[PDB]
Amino acid sequence: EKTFKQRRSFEQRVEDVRLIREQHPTKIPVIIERYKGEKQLPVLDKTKFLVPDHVNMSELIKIIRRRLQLNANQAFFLLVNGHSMVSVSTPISEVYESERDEDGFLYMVYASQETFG
Repeated sequence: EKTFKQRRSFEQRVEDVRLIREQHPTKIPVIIERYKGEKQLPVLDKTKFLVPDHVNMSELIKIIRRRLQLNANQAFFLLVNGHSMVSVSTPISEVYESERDEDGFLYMVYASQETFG
């Protein structure tokens, strides 16, 4: 029930990224959490993801859909910073440039619907 930010101080998160970027300069560190209102999707067993920087959002989606092993008809969306729908053909490197957090991580929430209210 604690989020990644609630479990790891700023200082620790800065450090995770500073280091993982030194060691994997073409990989994007991503935090992927289940939406606090979500009812349909299973929980991932990890939170911190390292994604090659040339993968499109569409490809990350298809990967996480296989990590969650989903029926083809199950809806699945990634909402960058909990709220933004970025184009599925955006390379994850460009999403990282535009939407990274102050700690160096790129944050996303997954949910089974697209529009609330």
